[PDB]
Amino acid sequence: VRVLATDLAFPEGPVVMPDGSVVLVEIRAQQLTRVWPDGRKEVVAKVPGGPNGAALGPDGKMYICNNGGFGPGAPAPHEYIGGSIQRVDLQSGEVETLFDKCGEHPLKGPNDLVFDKHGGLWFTDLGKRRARDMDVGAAYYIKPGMTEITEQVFGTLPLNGIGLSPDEATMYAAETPTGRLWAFDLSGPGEVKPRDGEKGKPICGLGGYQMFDSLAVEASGNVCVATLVSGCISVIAPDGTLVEQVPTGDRVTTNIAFGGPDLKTAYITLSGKGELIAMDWSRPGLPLNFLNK
Ligand SMILES: [Ca+2]
Ligand code: NA
Repeated sequence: VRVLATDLAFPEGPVVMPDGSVVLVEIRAQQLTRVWPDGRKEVVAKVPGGPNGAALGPDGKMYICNNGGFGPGAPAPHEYIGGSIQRVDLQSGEVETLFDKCGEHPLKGPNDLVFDKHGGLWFTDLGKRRARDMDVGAAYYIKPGMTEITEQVFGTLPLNGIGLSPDEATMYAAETPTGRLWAFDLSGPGEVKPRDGEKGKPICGLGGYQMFDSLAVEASGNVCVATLVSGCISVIAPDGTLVEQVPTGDRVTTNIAFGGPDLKTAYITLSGKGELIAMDWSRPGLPLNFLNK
């Protein structure tokens, strides 16, 4: 295990660039940061609110889930500025807001996102916590071209990690408080399959007191989910079998991304310790669209 950076203000949304650098978000610092291979930290852009997850899109620009702000805890009314999907230019540092609502519903707490091979964009909504109530979770899909958002999953508990199977016929969403990974068969890109209260299958539910954060998929189809409280990566097979749990040393392990040679290096955000770490992985990661393939 290598420590690539420290003193990160709740790092998240690691994107491992081909040049070896990592572009990630710092939710508390409200910025998009680039960790060079030597370790130098450079601020790509300030992203007010709560930049929560990142993914490289077809235009070489960085797409961002902005949760609107944390307090992490429930934000006060005046530090929450509304959720959104944003785009940051890695050359100019310019920030564009693409979407601040689905239909007429303001986006609440966009969390993480993944592109399909057609440029469609899945993202999760964790929702916001308030004083005496909380939003429900959801999963949305932005149609190819970044044209319009559709609400594909709604009414679960807060959703966090999201990914696609290698063949992209299954979408996975992690439900944070329950430690459950949900699999959604797709009839086609961006459309949950007809037939499945619940709209999917809970293929794995961890026992005890464990919660899920973000995730990354392996070329094997295994889904690697950052696991809160127990502080590990839970590797879950497509059938729901818990294959292993890889300790990381931080109760608040939040995300994982694959890079390096053969995509066999796991870049992991230890958000309790404020660190970005690199960890040799036993198997290769699934190439992400527009980033790795
Ligand atoms: Ca997350
Ligand atoms: Na990830």
